[PDB]
Amino acid sequence: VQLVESGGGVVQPGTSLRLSCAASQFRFDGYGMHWVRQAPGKGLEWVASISHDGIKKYHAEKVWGRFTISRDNSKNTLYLQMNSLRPEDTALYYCAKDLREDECEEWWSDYYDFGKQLPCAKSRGGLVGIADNWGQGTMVTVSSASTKGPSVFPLAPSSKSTSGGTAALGCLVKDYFPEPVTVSWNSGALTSGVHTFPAVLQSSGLYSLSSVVTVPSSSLGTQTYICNVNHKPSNTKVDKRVEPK
Amino acid sequence: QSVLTQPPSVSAAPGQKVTISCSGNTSNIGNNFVSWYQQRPGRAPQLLIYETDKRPSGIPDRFSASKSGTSGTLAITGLQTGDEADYYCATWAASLSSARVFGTGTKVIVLVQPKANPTVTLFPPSSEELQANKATLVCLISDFYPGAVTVAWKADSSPVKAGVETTTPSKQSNNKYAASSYLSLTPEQWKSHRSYSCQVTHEGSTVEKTVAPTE
Ligand SMILES: *[C@@H]1O[C@H](CO)[C@@H](O[C@@H]2O[C@H](CO)[C@@H](O[C@@H]3O[C@H](CO)[C@@H](O)[C@H](O)[C@@H]3O)[C@H](O)[C@H]2NC(C)=O)[C@H](O)[C@H]1NC(C)=O
Repeated sequence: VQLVESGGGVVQPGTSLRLSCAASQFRFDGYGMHWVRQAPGKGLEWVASISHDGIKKYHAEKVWGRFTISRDNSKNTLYLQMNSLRPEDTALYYCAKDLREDECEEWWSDYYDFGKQLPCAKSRGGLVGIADNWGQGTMVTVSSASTKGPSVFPLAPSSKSTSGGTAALGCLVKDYFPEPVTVSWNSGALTSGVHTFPAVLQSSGLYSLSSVVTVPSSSLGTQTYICNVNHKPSNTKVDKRVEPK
Repeated sequence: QSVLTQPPSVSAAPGQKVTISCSGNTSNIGNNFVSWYQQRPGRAPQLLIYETDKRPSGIPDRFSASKSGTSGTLAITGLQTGDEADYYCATWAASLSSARVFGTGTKVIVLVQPKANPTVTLFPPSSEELQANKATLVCLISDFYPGAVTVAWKADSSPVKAGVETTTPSKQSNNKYAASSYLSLTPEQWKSHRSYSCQVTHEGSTVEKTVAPTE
């Protein structure tokens, strides 16, 4: 069994987009199908379901009136029409096969050539809501964003980021698109005690990450600390001074 | 827009047993079959259990499940490192939208290293960001094992739901884990409270950091 989703991409709020899913290696028109989505780092969520024949349709409350599932059994294709897209529709969209076949219960055969079965006379089986095969999914990112280099804000060392002895300071790399950025300190001369965290995709559809470094609190008056931020998609390189308080 | 509640994480040593609960309501689990899905890191889900206790052909008898009243339970015995994954329960019925739901998901961790307690660092909004009419609190969590934390935010002593964005834990170079949580506030919200706190729970122990507009 093989399911291959397509149609995803970056799209602005309020627009429309149609996802597709192509089925292979099973009898597509004998099985119901599902769409399931997963926002980045979050849980699975039902989106829509459709009977093997395309007649019965079911949609999740969050998408009522905006999304419509459909299928074309002459093309082994499942569709999801997504209108009036919202930032909270950002997610990986999975296509999934339903378990229960519209299984033939009575069929005749070519009398002499009885390896050839004739069109099914009677069948039964509808949607049971068990997703037995899943595609790898297609990503849909809803955001107003165009290629954008980051804003950088200092995370200043204070009495509340000191324990000792040691002080913590950092920079907040805010509102860039797309991934990735790289961060260094003092043009690469400071590497001990540095930690750069993976980004979060914000509901605004822009990324943010932070980088923090632990240093002697005695040094805060003598040593300059500068965080260097590279964003290749926008060809920007920025340096930000981080000083107390 | 209902949910089946699951524990955020469970863990055990190799060869041991874990259970994962799935708590719902009469409308979903109470009247319907429960199914379970396994999702390995970076992969698509795979069906584990259907019709409450039935295994598809490839699934070993180390996995079993049941239900009682409005709650379902998955059990994994002889736990092995390959079982590390997120596990989701689910119900689906044609009758009502509220019977079509997935659980919140449970990460199963197989413990192959000693526990390590997180370092937590909390930063307030910078003056520069506030001059731009925005405010972000930054809670950074590093050097912990196993790789699961929950983060809660408080304004004074009141829980804050809106504005929180938290990353999934990611393995560091030393094979421990890191994560971060961001609370987006307006300047007014930041300045109008006596303090904000980030509360990090790791293996049932909660540690807390606090920052205040008046430094
Ligand atoms: C399981 O589902 C049932 C309903 O399917 C839930 O029971 C009902 O919960 C709602 C809240 O979403 C209650 O409605 C509220 O009632 C109060 C009191 O009259 C009213 O002030 C609100 O305007 C709102 O309408 C409802 O009373 C309550 N009971 C029934 C019989 O529907 C239940 O909370 C769910 N969870 C469980 C049982 O754990």
